[PDB]
Amino acid sequence: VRGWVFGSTMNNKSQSVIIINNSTNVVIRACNFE
Amino acid sequence: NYNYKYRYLRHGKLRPFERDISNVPFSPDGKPCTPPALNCYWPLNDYG
Repeated sequence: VRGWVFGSTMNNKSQSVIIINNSTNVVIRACNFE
Repeated sequence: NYNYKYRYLRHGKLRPFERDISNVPFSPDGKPCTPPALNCYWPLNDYG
């Protein structure tokens, strides 16, 4: 288990930092929604 | 040329380098409006 969700006021209302490792190659995005 | 707007309504001050983006109409006590309801503005204005 390695997944990380951060933000405020979910479901298409504000940005969100997400941290998910992709085979020891850590993918980190900061704009996704729901 | 009114392509440049500003936000002027928020519950509370900002933190340093806090970034506010979301566009929801305002009411001073929670309670989400729907314009043209009374005392429910838009959270943006133009420069002039």
